[PDB]
Amino acid sequence: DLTANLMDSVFIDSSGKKSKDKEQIKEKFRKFNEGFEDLVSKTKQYKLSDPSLKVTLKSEIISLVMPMYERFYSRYKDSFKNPRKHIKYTPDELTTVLNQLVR
Amino acid sequence: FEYGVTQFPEIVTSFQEVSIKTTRDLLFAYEKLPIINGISVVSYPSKQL
Repeated sequence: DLTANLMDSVFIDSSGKKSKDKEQIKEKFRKFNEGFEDLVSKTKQYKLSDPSLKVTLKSEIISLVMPMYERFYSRYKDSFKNPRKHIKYTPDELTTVLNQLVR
Repeated sequence: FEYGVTQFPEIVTSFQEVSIKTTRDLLFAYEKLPIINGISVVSYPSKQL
């Protein structure tokens, strides 16, 4: 769902200009962070027992998320002098979050 | 109208300090995980601002 309406949020505003609709910047990127930390939050409820399930769900959801944020992060990282105040994560640090989502 | 480069140096060494204090005021955005145990507010201290 997160990846779904993330790249759908790319799709619906794929029509016009660069995001002078900065509600689209903080729409896609803020609500992406919202649902991302919702998913990390409810990931904490469950603690796995098979190590190969840890590898499995780990690399599955990594392969689900990443290239969207690669082409999309890297597509839209050119909007402010501090995108920091609108966009939060690298793929480096988000990758690290996923890699310590799986303790 | 030119030049006297002590203009230009002090034109820098505050702009960078603006960037660092930008990275202490706006420091508390990027952490940012659940619970949320969000132990610092991203736009916090209006008094101290």
